Amino acid sequence: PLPEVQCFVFNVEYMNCTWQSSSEPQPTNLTLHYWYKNSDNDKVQKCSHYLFSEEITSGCQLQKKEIHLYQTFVVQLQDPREPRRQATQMLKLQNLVIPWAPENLTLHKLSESQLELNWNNRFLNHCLEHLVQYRTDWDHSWTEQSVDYRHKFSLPSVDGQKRYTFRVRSRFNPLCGSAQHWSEWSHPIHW
Amino acid sequence: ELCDDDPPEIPHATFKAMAYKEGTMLNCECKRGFRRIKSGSLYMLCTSSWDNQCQCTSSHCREPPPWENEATERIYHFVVGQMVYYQCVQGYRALHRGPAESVCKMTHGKTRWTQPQLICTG
Amino acid sequence: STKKTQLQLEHLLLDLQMILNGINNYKNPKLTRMLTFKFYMPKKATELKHLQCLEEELKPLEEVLNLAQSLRPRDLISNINVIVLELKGFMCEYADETATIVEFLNRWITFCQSIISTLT
Amino acid sequence: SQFTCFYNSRAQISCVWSQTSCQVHAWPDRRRWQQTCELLPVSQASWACNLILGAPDSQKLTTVDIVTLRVLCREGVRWRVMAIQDFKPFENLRLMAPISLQVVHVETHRCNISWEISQASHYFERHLEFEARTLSPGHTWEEAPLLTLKQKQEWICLETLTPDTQYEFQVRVKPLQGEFTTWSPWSQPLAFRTKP
Ligand SMILES: *[C@@H]1O[C@H](CO)[C@@H](O[C@@H]2O[C@H](CO)[C@@H](O)[C@H](O)[C@H]2NC(C)=O)[C@H](O)[C@H]1NC(C)=O
Ligand SMILES: *[C@@H]1O[C@H](CO)[C@@H](O[C@@H]2O[C@H](CO)[C@@H](O)[C@H](O)[C@H]2NC(C)=O)[C@H](O)[C@H]1NC(C)=O
Ligand SMILES: *[C@@H]1O[C@H](CO)[C@@H](O)[C@H](O)[C@H]1NC(C)=O
Ligand SMILES: *[C@@H]1O[C@H](CO)[C@@H](O)[C@H](O)[C@H]1NC(C)=O
Repeated sequence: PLPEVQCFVFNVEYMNCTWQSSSEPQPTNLTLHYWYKNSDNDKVQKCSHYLFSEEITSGCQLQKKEIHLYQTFVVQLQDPREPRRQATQMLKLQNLVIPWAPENLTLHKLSESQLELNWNNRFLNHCLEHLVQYRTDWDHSWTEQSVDYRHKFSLPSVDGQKRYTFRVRSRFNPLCGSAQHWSEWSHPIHW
Repeated sequence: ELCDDDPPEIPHATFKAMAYKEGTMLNCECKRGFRRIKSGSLYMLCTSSWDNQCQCTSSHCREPPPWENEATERIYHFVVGQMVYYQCVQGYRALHRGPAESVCKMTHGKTRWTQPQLICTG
Repeated sequence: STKKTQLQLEHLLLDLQMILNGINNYKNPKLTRMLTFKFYMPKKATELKHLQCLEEELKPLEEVLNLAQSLRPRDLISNINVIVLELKGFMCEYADETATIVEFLNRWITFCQSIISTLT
Repeated sequence: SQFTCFYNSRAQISCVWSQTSCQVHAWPDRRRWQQTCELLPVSQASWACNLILGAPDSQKLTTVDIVTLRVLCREGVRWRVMAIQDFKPFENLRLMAPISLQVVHVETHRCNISWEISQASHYFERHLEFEARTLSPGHTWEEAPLLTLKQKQEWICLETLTPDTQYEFQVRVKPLQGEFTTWSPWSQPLAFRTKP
């Protein structure tokens, strides 16, 4: 029962494919092979850049040029001692892109009681949607708001007497991929 | 008019229907080296006659006419009330204890096929 | 312009994602019978003209759709038709391997997302 | 003199004509159907018309559709073409006013109100904007500040309210798409009162 491989594409800049191997007797260097099923260059590729945990294979890192979103990515884990103990997963890499967190969070008034939250993301943009969370020093929880490729957020009624905290995260969905996983949270900012 | 699963498999026997109830669907499957035509129908629907027509190219209702190229096994979707006759394949002796058919029935929202009371031995 | 094309592609994407969401879920007990129908798949789909492959499967798509007893196939398919035709502008080659609707819808979604992402 | 129409994003084109029987005829360039409506008098020299393309929430047009829109008046035996337009429906959007306004939660100094958008196409996804306004007892609707929501947000929390006070609230919506797209009508005012 081979370990599951999880692959993430980090800001479409590179990709970590990892697995925890420790769930087996005898310390084992499992190997990774991959291929792009049903396209040009569909040859079986060897890892070429192994990641290690406790001197045992734990992952693979693929460089930008090894990444083809939109093309079916097949990963194979292999027992080096027994060929028949192999497991393969078919992955859609555009569903596995993770953006770097939103940056340059600014607040700006268009009225004495209306503010606008703005921010930046490294590379993608039309390919990103956002989640805005805010709360006041008086709230027991975050208010959240889904935001499209306008990486803006309007707050039309704000209380000067209260202190606000805002944070934003981003996601590669739904226009250029269907990622389920969010970037990490931005640095929070306060009003 | 739903009928969830398909009729049970009896060892060394096959089943056929003589007459198909309205709501039955016959798939448009093709033989090896053949695919259903572009923009073709995925099935034929009994309404009585069949509302579509299956066709292949190189890569109550009656039993529909055999179209040019076909998968050997016809894939059907039956509906509640469909009776299905079982028989031991050529060379096999039939032992009967009760009905040799399966009928699609409908409980409290859950369809089922009755058990054909038939054993096949060589 | 690119922005017109990008918008058309998003709208096509949304129509397809609507169908996928509508069929691929609990509270659709038709799903497993729908999964048995064979859809035909583009050998290559990297550019707008490859949308010919989609167009030719719209008819069987509507049929699989019509099997839901809940979504509004006739309009929906007529809308996808007209957008596809605007976008596509050939001789479509299909893969040997057939697909379920789910695989078929996801292929076409991937196609759209693939072009949209380059468009800006 | 003027012939102006708006698509509500679903199955309605609303037309206004200013220059006895007259009609608007709609000819989609790529569909096997057509529609008309009897123009009826509004202003002294204004006529209005609604083209019902299908059921309320049905998606009867698309962003690639072009509809040829003709105004026809009787003139004896036949019909006379009075006006023409090549109407790109997604370039001329105007939505129904938001509906189902209600108080989610009222305090003494706060209120959360939600709404629903009516016959708005799934094509817009989140690419919408809203504007809201509050009628307070001292002031008129005209004097009420515009509250900008540059996102799809179907609620607002009004802060800095005064206890034991009667307010009214209104909201309107706009798709981001389209060159001649305009704000929807304001919703029916929702009257509410802050707690004592
Ligand atoms: C991708 O894989 C790399 C390499 O395994 C990870 O980088 C490591 O980061 C942690 C945090 O201290 C440590 O194990 C090492 O500092 C790094 N490994 C090195 C330098 O070989 C990285 O965390 C993974 N994820 C991302 C987001 O890049
Ligand atoms: C005002 O009320 C609305 C509607 O009840 C709240 O919005 C919902 O909040 C939950 C949890 O945050 C979300 O999962 C829903 O998606 C929201 N609904 C909609 C349509 O947006 C909203 O949070 C309330 N506002 C405040 C500040 O309390
Ligand atoms: C795993 O591979 C490393 C580096 O190639 C090697 O030094 C280590 O001993 C291996 N572990 C095994 C096979 O147990
Ligand atoms: C951060 O955003 C603000 C507001 O849009 C902008 O004026 C400023 O230049 C940005 N800072 C940088 C350079 O990242």
